Amino acid sequence: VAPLDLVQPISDYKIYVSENLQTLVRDTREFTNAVKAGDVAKAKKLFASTRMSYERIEPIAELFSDLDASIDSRADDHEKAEKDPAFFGFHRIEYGLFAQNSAKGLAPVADKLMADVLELQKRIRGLTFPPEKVVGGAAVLMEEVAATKISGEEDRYSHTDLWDFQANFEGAKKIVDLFRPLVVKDNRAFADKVDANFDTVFKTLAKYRTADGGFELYGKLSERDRKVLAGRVNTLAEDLSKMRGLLGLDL
Repeated sequence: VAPLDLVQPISDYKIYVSENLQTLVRDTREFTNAVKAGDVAKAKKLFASTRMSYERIEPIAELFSDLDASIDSRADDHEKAEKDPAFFGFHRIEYGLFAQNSAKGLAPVADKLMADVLELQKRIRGLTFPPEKVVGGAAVLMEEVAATKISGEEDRYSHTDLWDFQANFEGAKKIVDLFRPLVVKDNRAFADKVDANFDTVFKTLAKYRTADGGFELYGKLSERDRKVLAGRVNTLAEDLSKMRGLLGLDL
C-alpha cells in the first residue's frame, strides 16, 4: 500500500463527513429552533437523532478540540458542573430539557450551539484529512466508548447513549469499508475478521432495540452487559490500530 492508494478512500471519507455535517446543520437548526420556541417535547424527541451525525464524524471532529469542547462537553468538564456559566452545547441543553423539563434560559445556549456547528462545517470544509488521523482517530474513539463512555457519562440526563454508540460504530465502520479494497488484496482474512468483529458489536446493541425498533435507555444495560460490550468494543479499537499499520501509515 502506497500513499497514492489512500487518496481516493480519504476523498470519499471527506464526502461522508461533509454529508453528515450538512445533516447536522439541518437537524441542529430544527433542534435549536424547538428549544428557542419553548417546545420541550419536540426538542427532547430530536435530541438523540440530531446528535447521530456529530457522533458519526467523531473520529476526526475530536481533532478540532476547540469546537468539540464547546459543542459536546459534559458537566464534569466545568468547575461548577451543571451550574457553570461556561457549560454550553448539547449536554447543557440536555440538562435543561431532560433533568429540569424546561427550556428556560436555553435560547442563548441554542444560539451558540448552532453557531459552533456552522463553524465546524466551515473548518472541516477547508481541512485536508491525514489518513493516519482518520484511521488512528477511529481506533482511539472505539477505546473511548469502551473505557470512558461505558457507564453512560455522555448522556446522564436523557440516557440516550446507545444512539451515540450506534453512530460511533457506524462512523468507524465507514472507515473500515472505505479501506477494504486496499486491505482485501493481501489481507482478505483480516478484512473479514474486522467485519465479523463489527457485526458482533452491532448484534450486541441490537439486543437493546425495543419492540417498535427504537433504543432502550442506557440504564437498561446491566453491569455484565456493559463489561461484555466494552470487551467487544476493545476488539474494534485493536482492529483499527492494526489496520493503520497494514496501510503503511506507521512510517
